[PDB]
Amino acid sequence: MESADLRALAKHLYDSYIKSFPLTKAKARAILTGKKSPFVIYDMNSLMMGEDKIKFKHITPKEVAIRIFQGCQFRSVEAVQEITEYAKSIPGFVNLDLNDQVTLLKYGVHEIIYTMLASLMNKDGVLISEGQGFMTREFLKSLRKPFGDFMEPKFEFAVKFNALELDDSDLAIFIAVIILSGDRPGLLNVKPIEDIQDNLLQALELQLKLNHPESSQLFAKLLQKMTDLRQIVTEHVQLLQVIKKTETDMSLHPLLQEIYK
Amino acid sequence: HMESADLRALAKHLYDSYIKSFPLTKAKARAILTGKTTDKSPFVIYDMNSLMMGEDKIKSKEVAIRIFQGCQFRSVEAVQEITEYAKSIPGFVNLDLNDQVTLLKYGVHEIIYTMLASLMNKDGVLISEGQGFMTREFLKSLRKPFGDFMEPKFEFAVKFNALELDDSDLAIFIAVIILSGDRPGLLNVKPIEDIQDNLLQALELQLKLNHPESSQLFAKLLQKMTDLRQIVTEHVQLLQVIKKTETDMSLHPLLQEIYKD
Ligand SMILES: O=C(O)c1ccc(-c2nn(C(=O)c3c(Cl)cccc3C(F)(F)F)c3c(Cl)cccc23)c(OCc2ccccc2)c1
Repeated sequence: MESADLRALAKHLYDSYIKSFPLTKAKARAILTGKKSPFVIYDMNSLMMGEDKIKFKHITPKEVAIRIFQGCQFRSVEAVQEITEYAKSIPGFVNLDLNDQVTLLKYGVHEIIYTMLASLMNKDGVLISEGQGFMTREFLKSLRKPFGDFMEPKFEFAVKFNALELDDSDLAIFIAVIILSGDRPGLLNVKPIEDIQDNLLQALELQLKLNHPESSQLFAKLLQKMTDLRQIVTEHVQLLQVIKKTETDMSLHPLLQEIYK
Repeated sequence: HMESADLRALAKHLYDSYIKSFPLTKAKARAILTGKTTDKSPFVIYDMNSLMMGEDKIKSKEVAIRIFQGCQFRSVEAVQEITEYAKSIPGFVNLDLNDQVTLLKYGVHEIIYTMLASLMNKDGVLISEGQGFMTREFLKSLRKPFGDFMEPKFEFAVKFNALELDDSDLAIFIAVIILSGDRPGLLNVKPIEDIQDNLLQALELQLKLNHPESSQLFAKLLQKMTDLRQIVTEHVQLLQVIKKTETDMSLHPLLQEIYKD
């Protein structure tokens, strides 16, 4: 493609990413740096006041560590719908075979959730409830049994990912590249998927050169992070399996379990 | 950032050392696999008896063990060749000694799988410096856990080989793998990443010049570094099962130290 068309595609994706995701990285950073303060959850008593005052919707029908864990599952289900609507704006995506559309979303949403979660994280905690709350890393890491070790890998990835200093216009193309992965299992027609991904990679490459001209081989370094994502997603799955087979206090209402499947 | 002419100089340096360090290149393997040559034809091992005849021609334990022990023997040789190659990568021997060890520990296996693909097609793999060829089917029919040992290698190779890299491409790709700054336990990540930036620039220009019609081959090749990380993980878990089941079987010290942690 011609440079001018790559810029058009980049601009198209940025506008749609703004409409699909309510809390952007730009806004989240304004909150985290200190540049209406968020309510801070740093221990058991401040958690209690937070749901009493802000009323986090990932709450009400239990042990605290379980309630927090399920809260992360609730938000993840919300995010899937936001990612799904974004994918529809990627040129060519809705023209793919319907089963392949479903397959790309199924295997891609986990990598995108971790990616975008880094936008809401710093080394000390994570924004919640569209940025109205902030949950400290320490409070999370101090949850009992396997739950303490659940959130820490996310922070460790986020600290390293954020060192790249990407902005929302970079991330919108990066997220698109992840969705159009031609190596997802069960794809019926790989060729148009890889054809779209080639366009997106060209647009990401030019975007990074123009937006970060002093950041040598940022393109390559960002592609290398797709290894960190694939690796952390697999660990996540293994962590769930261990919770499912050991924690008898996890059962929800059957309808809820279905929503959260 | 480097000038184009210096990047070409580095590509030629690395290709030259790759030829000096690895006796069986992809170019040689392909000439043997393609055929049409009476002087380079391999003896083919496809079952028990042809294996028995093979030892008389190419030149008391169970078959699956003898084959398995054969692969670890060749792996130790490959580690040796890979170590000699790394010493030629500009800047590598100037790094902190512990980091030199660390880069090799985590990198040798990803490189072994990469170069093993050169010796592979969908039906089998060259052995004994290309004098032999062992079919995929024969490997997959080996008993116990050994049958499933090589098939993941074959599955990766078929996709990696579709990229159609030649030895001059692979020489830079292998160098990029070795100089990974995200290896666990590295003491000085920054000097490793400066070297890799140079290597990534050299790979980018090499791929553009040697494959001008292969759009985004650079990006596609980097995404393959993801398939490598996952295949190493499977391998390590397969070994562990064998260590705890075949208590009379032993690894080479070099291999033992690599897999520790
Ligand atoms: O607003 C967002 O964009 C947002 C996106 C992701 C999470 C979040 N997901 N998450 C997972 O575990 C996870 C992941 Cl990464 C990928 C796939 C699936 C899951 C699943 F289902 F297991 F939940 C997290 C962990 Cl472990 C620690 C911190 C955050 C997360 C998020 O949390 C906000 C939050 C809400 C309530 C209480 C505390 C924090 C917000």
